[PDB]
Amino acid sequence: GQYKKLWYLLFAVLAVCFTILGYMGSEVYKKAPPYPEQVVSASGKVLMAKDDILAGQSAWQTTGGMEVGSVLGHGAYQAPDWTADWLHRELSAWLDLTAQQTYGKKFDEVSPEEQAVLKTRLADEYRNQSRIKEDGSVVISDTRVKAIESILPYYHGVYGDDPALQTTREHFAMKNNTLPSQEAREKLFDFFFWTSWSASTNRPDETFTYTNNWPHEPLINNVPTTENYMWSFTSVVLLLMGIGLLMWGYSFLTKHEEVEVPTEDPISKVQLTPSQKALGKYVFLTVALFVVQVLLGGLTAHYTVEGQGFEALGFEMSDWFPYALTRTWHIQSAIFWIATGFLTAGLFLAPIVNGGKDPKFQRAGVNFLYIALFIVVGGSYAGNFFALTHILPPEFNFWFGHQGYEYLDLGRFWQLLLMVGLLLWLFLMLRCTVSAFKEKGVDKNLLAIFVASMVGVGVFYAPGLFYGEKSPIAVMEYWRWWVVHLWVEGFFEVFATAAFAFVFYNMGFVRRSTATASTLAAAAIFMLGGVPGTLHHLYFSGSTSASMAIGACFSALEVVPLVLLGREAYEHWSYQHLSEWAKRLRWPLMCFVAVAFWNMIGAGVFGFLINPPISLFYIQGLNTSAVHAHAALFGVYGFLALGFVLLVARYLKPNVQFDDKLMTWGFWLLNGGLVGMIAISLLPVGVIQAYASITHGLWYARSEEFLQMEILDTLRWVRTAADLIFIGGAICVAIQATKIV
Amino acid sequence: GQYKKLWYLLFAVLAVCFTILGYMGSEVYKKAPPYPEQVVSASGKVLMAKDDILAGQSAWQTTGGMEVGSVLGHGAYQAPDWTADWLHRELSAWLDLTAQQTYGKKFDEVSPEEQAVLKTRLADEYRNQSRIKEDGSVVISDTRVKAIESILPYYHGVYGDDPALQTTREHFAMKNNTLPSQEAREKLFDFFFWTSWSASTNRPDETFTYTNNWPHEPLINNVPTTENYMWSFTSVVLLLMGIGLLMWGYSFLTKHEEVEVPTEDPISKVQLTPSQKALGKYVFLTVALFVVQVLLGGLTAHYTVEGQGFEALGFEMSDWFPYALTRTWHIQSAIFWIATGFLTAGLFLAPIVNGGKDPKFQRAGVNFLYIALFIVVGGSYAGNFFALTHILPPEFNFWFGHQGYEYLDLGRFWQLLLMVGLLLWLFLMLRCTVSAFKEKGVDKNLLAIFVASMVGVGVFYAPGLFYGEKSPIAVMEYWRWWVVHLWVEGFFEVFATAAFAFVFYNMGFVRRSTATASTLAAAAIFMLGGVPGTLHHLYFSGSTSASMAIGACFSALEVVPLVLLGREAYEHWSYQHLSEWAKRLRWPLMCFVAVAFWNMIGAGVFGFLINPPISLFYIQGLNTSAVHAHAALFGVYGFLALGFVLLVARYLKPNVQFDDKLMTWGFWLLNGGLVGMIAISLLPVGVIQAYASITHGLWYARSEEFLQMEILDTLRWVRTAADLIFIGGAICVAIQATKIV
Ligand code: HEM
Ligand code: HEM
Ligand code: HEM
Ligand code: HEM
Ligand SMILES: [Ca+2]
Ligand SMILES: [Ca+2]
Ligand SMILES: [Fe+3]
Ligand SMILES: [Fe+3]
Repeated sequence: GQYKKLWYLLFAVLAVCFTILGYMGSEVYKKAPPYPEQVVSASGKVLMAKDDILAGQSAWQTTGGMEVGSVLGHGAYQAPDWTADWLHRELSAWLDLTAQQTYGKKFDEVSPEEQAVLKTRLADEYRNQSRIKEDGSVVISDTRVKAIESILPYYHGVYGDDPALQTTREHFAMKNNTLPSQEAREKLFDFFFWTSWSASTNRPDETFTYTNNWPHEPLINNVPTTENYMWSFTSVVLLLMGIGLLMWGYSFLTKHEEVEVPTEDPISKVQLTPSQKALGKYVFLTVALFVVQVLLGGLTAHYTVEGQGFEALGFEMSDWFPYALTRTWHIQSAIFWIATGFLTAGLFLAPIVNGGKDPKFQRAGVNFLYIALFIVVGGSYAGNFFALTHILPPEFNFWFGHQGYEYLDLGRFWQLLLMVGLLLWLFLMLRCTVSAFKEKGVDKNLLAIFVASMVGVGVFYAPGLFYGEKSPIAVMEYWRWWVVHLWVEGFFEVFATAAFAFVFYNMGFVRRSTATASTLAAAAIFMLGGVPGTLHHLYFSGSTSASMAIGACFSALEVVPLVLLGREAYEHWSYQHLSEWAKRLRWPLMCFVAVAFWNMIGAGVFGFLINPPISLFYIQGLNTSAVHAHAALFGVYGFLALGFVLLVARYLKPNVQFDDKLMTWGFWLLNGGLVGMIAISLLPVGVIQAYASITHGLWYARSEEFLQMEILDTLRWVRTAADLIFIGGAICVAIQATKIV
Repeated sequence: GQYKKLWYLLFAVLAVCFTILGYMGSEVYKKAPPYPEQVVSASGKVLMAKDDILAGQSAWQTTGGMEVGSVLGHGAYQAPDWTADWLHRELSAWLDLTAQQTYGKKFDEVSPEEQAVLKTRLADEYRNQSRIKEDGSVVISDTRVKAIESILPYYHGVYGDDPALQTTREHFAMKNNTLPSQEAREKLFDFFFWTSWSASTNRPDETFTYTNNWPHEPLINNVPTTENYMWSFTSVVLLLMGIGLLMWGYSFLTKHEEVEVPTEDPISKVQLTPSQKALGKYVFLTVALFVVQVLLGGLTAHYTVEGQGFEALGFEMSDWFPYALTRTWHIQSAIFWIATGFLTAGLFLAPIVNGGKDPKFQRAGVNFLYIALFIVVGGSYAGNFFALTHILPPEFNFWFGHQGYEYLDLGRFWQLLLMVGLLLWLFLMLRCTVSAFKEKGVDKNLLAIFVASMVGVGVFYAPGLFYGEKSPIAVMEYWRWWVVHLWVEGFFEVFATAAFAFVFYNMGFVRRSTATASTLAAAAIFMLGGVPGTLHHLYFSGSTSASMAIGACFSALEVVPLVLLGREAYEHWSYQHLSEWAKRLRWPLMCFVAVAFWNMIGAGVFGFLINPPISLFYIQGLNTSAVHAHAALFGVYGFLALGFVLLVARYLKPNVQFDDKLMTWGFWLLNGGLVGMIAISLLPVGVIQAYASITHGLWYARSEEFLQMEILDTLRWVRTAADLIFIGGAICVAIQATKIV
C-alpha cells in the first residue's frame, strides 16, 4: 500500500541480519574446538580417546546436565563451575609437583623469583602445546598425567557416595549418588578434562584459547584480549548514539494526534462463539502453573541455605526430589504458562477476525490442543523424575529423559510433540483469517504484520531440533539460543506489539495510520539488533573472535528502543481515563504499564550491565545473570501473559467486576516482591561475588568456602522475606482470575 | 512563590554536591604525592633535594609548560608524554644494566625464565621502596642511579641544541633551544624524575601507586585496580537507569501546551538606548577573534606534518612562532571570543530589563569594559611571545609570561585584570535589574534564576587564583578544573538555558509557568552531576581511590539530560513557523538547533566514551580527547555565541535582511567541516592510537616512531581537506555578521 517504504525497510533488515547470523554459524561448525582422536602421554601411554569424551558428554546429561553445576559458563549457580574448577585444581597440582622435583618445597615455601620461573614454565606447557595437526592427537607431558590422576579422588567423592565428602555435597545441594556407576563416573571426567583443555590451549594460529581466554585464570595469563577492550568501548558509543538519535526522530516525526472513542465497547457487542467459550479452561491453567512454578522456586531456594529437607515422617527428600529436579521443573514451568497465556490470547482473537464466527470444528481443535498440552507437560515431568533416579535405562535418556541443557530440558520426544502442538495452533489461527484477507475492502496492512508475528512465534521452535545427542557442545550452544534468545527475546516483542496495536485499534483508541506505521517501524528496530545479537550468548564457549565483535555491537542496538519506553507507558495508562466503559479494562492496562517499566529496568538496565565482552568476561556464571533472568523474564513476559488472560477473562464473563481491593494488593505485592528479591538478596550477592572474580578468578567466586561466608549466607537467607510477598501477590492474582471465570 | 518545592530541591542539590566536592579537596591537600626532602643514593650520595624539584617545576613553565608535551596525562599530543616516556626509558636502562652483571647479555639474548626473574626483581625495587616516613627521604639503589645518568644525554639533546638530535625535534614540533640554559635544563629533569617516581611507587599503605597505577606499564604491573573495574561497571548502570527514568518523567509530567504569539515582535518595539547602540563593536570582535582563532588552528596543525615553515625570504619561522606559541594562542582565543559573545548577549538584555532605559553612565562603563578586554587580550599575547623566546627574565615569568598550564596560559597579572573586568560586567548587569526586582507586581521567579546564572558565570573565575608558582601539581590540577569544568561545563549550561527561557517568554513563544518550572528543574539536574563530576579530571594525577569513585558515578548523571535533547530541538525549530515576523529570526534559531545536536553527539556520546575510569586509563592523553574537545567546545558554545551575536545583530540594525544563500553556505560548511575533521582524521588516529596503548603501553602510542608510520602521517595530512571547509564556513558567517552591522 502507501506503506511501501516501511515494508521495504523491514525486508532489507531481515535479509542482512539473517546472513550475518547464518554466516557466523557456518564458522561455528568449522572453528569449534575439536575432539582429539587420542590424548597420548609423552611416553606413549594412550589415554582418553575421543569416543570416551563423547561417552562422558552423554553421561553428563544423565546427572542432571546444566542443572547441577555449570560447564563453560552456562548452567546453575550453586555447585561450582566444573571447567574453571578442574582447571585450577590441575594447575595447582602441576605446580606443587614441579616445585618438588626442582627445589623440594610446595610452591609456597618457594620465593617469588622461583614462583615466577615456575609460572612462566607452567603457562607454556599448557598454552603452546596445541592440537597436533594432520591427525587429532594431543601430546601431554608425564607431570600433567600425574597431576590429573591426583585430583580424581575428590571428584569421585563429590559425584559418588563417600562419607568423607559429606558437607561438600550438602553445600552444593547434590543428592548422594549423583552418578552411581563408577564405570561411567570416570568417563564423565574425560569430558571435564576436554572442556578444561579447550579453555587453556591457544588456537592453531592465534595467541588466545579456543574460548577467548575464558575463564579468568591469572596462573596462565587468561586475561581479556585487546579487541575484547576495543569492541566493548565501541558498543557503548553505538548505544549512546542510537538512544539520542531515535529520541531526535521521535520528536520531529510524531505529532501527538487525538481521537474520540466510540460510545460503547465495540468488542463487547460481538457475541461469544462456541470456541471462545472453551477458552475458560485455558485461563485457569495459565494461573495454575504460575502458582505451581513459584512454589517450586521457593522450594529450590531452600536447598541453597540447608541442602537437606525439613518430612522426618517418610522418605528422604533429597533422594527423589533433589535440587536438580526442582530447578528443572521451576525453569520449565515458566515457559509453559507464559506460552499458554500467549496461545489463549491469540485463540480469542482468531474468531473475531473471521467476522464473528468459527469456520468448522474449532471447539474440537481447541480441546485437542488442550489435551496435547497436558500430555506434554505431564510426560516431560515424568521423564525428568525417572531420568535422575537412574531408573530409566541410559540409552533412552536423550529421547524420554533429561536432555541436560537448560531451557530445553524436556526429552526429544516431548519436544517433537510440543512442536506438533504449536503447528496445530498456528493452523487454527491462520484458518480464521483467510476470509479477512480475501476481501475487496482496503488496507489489509495492519492484519498482514499480525499474521506475520503469529507465524514467527509458532515456527521458530524448530531450530531447537537438528542437534543430536553426540553433537559438539559449541554446536548445540548455537541452536539452543535460536529458540531461547530469538524465539523469545525478539519474536515475542513483535507479536505483543502487533497485538497491542491491533486490539487498541479495534477499540477505537488509536488511528488506522498511527497503529500500522509505528508497529511496522518497531518491527524493524526489534530485529536490527535482535537477530545478530544472538551471538552475545556465544562469547566464551567455542566461537571465534569475530563472533564477539558482531554480537557486542549489534546487541547494543537492542537496548536503544527499550530505554525510551516511557513514551508508550503513558499512552496505555491514559486509555483508562477515556470513558466509563474503558475504565473497566483497567487492570489489564495496568499490567501493560508494568511491562513497559520492566522492559527498561530489567531488560535494558540490568541486561546491558552484562552485555559488553569485558563485563561478561569476569561476570559470566554469577548471580547477576539471575538478577537479569528474573527481572527481564517475569517483569516483561509474565505481566504480558497475566494481562492477556485478565483481558480474556473479561469479555468472557461480562457480568463480574474486578474487585479493585484484591487487585490493588495483587499488583503491588508482585511489583514489590520482584524489587525486594533483587535489591536485598540477589544483587548484593552478585556484587560481592563479582569483586572476588576480578581479583582472584572465577574458581574463587564459585568455590565452596566462598559461598559459605556468614555474609553470603545471611544474605541468601533474607531472600525468603521478599519471596513470601511475591507468592502472596501471585496467590491474589490467581484467586481473582479464578473468581472471574 | 508557588514554585517553593522546585526552589528547595535546587538548594538541597547545591548543599550536598558542594560538600562532596569540598571534602574531596581537603584530601588532595593531605594525600597528594609529597616532595621528598632528599633523594639519597644507597651509599649516601645525596641527589636532587626538593627545592631543586621546585626549581625544575618553575623551569618547566618557561619552556611552554603543558603546550610542548604532557606531564602526568594533561598537555598536548605531539611531543611524547614525559612521565610515561621517562619511566620506560629508566626501566629499560635498569633492566639492561642488571641483565649484564647477572648473565652478561642485554635482556633480549636472555631466556624467558630469566626475563621473568629480572622483571619480578625490577617491580620490587620500584614499587616497595616507598617514601621513608618520619622524614621526607627516598632511598635509591646504585643501579637506579646509573640508569638515570645514562638517559640524560637524550633529554639534554632534545631540549637543547644538538646536531645529532635533529629530525626528532622536528617530529615533536619543537624549536631548537626550547630550554637554552643548561644549568636549568638539568633541574627540569629533576621534576621529570619526581613525576615518574610518584607514578611507580606504592602509596604508604596500599598496593597501588600515587596515580592509581597510571600509566599503563606492563614492566611493573601498572594495570587497572579492582575498584577501577567496579566503579566503571557501576556508572553505566546509573547512566542507563537515569536516561529511561527521566524519559518516564517527561512523558507523565508534560502536557504539550499550546500558545498564540503576539501580532508583532514585542522586542522590536523597544527603541535602542545609547548603551545598546555601543554593542555594535562587540559583535565585530566576537567574529574577528573567531577567524583569527581558526587560522591559528590551521597554522599549528601545519607543524604536525612538517615541523618547519614554508617564508624563505625573511627570518626563521619556528624560532619566533613555534608550535607551543601558536597552540597557546589558538586555545586562549577560543575562550575570549566565546566569553565575549556571552557578555554582549547579556549587556543587550540588561537595559530592556530596566524597563526601557539606562540608569546612569552605562555607556561609559561599556566602553571601559571594551578597552579593558583589548588590554587583556593584547598584553597576554605579548607576554606569551616574550616568555618563550626567553627575552623576559625568568623571575617575572609566572606574573607576566606563561603560566604553563593550559586553559590558564595567560600570566597572573592579566588573570587578575580579567577578573576585575568580569566583576565590572557583573556590576552593570545587576545594576540594570534592581528596579525590576523592586516592584509590586507578581512572579519575579523567572528573573531571580536569571540573575543567579549571571552571578555564577561572573564569579567562578576566581578559583583560578589561590594557587601559586610553587604549589604542588595535584593542587593546581584541582583549582584549574574549577574554572575549566565548573565555570564552563555546568555554569554556561545554566545561563544559556535561563536566557533561552527568558528571551522566548518575552517574545510570547512559551507560557509563564512552562518557562520558569522547566528551567528551575533543569538547573538542578545540571548541578547534580556537574559539580561533583569535576573529579573526573583528577583520576590519575595524585588523587586517592575515592576520588575516582565519586567522579565516575556522578559524571554519569551528567550525560542523562544531554541525550534526551531532541525534545528541545523541535521546540526551537518550530518557533520559526509561527508568524511572518518570527521567520526573520530564523538563523539565530537555527544555531540553537545545532547547539542541541552537538550537546548530545559531542558532549554526550564522545564525552562518555572517555568517562569511565577503565576507559580513561588506557586513553588519557590520546587523540580522542581532541575529538571530544573540538566537538563539545565548538559544537555547543561556539554555536551558542554565534547565535547570540546574530540575534543581537538583528534588533540592532532592523533594516537589513539576512541573505539566506550566504547563511545556507555558512551554516552547513561549519557543520560539515566539524564532522569532516572528526570522522576522517581525528577519530581514526585516536582509534589506531588506542589499540597500541592497550597492548604495549602509553610510552608506545605516543613515541616518535609510532606517530611517524606512513598511515598516521597520511591521516593527519587528510585533515587539511576538511579544515579549509571549516575556515570557509567561518569566513561566510563573519562576512554576514559584519554586513549586518
Ligand atoms: C518466590 C519466587 C521465586 C523464587 C524464590 C525463585 C528462585 C529461583 C532460584 C533459587 C533459581 C535458581 C538459582 C540457582 O540456580 O542457583 C531461579 C532461577 C530461575 N527462575 Fe526463579 N524464582 C522465583 C520466581 C520466578 C518467576 C516468577 C519466574 C518467571 C519466569 C522465574 C524464572 C526463573 C528463571 C528463568 C530462572 C533461571 C535463572 C538462570 O538460569 O540464570 N522465577 N529462581
Ligand atoms: C527482553 C526480554 C529478555 C529476556 C526475557 C531475557 C532473558 C534472559 C535470561 C533468562 C538469561 C539467562 C540465560 C542463562 O542463564 O544462560 C539471559 C541472558 C543474557 N541476557 Fe537476556 N533477556 C532479555 C533481554 C536482553 C537484552 C535486551 C539484553 C541486551 C544486552 C540481554 C542481555 C543478556 C546477556 C548478555 C545474557 C548472557 C548472560 C549469561 O550468559 O550469563 N538480555 N537473558
Ligand atoms: C580549521 C579549524 C581548526 C583546526 C585545524 C584546529 C586544530 C587544532 C590543533 C592542531 C590542536 C592541537 C592538537 C595537538 O595539541 O596536537 C587543537 C586543539 C584545540 N582546539 Fe582546535 N582547531 C580548529 C578549530 C577549533 C575551534 C573552532 C575551536 C573552538 C573552541 C577549537 C578549540 C580547540 C581546543 C579547545 C583545543 C585543545 C584540545 C586539547 O587540549 O585536547 N579549535 N586544534
Ligand atoms: C558540555 C560541554 C563540554 C565541554 C565544552 C567540554 C570540554 C572539554 C575539553 C576541552 C576537554 C579537554 C581537556 C584537556 O585536554 O585536558 C575535556 C575533557 C574531558 N571531558 Fe569534557 N566537555 C564537556 C562536557 C563533558 C561531559 C558531559 C562529559 C561527561 C562524561 C565530559 C567528559 C570529559 C572527560 C572525562 C574529560 C577528560 C579527558 C582527558 O582528560 O583527556 N565532558 N572536556
Ligand atoms: Ca543459567
Ligand atoms: Ca589537553
Ligand atoms: Fe539474548
Ligand atoms: Fe568535565
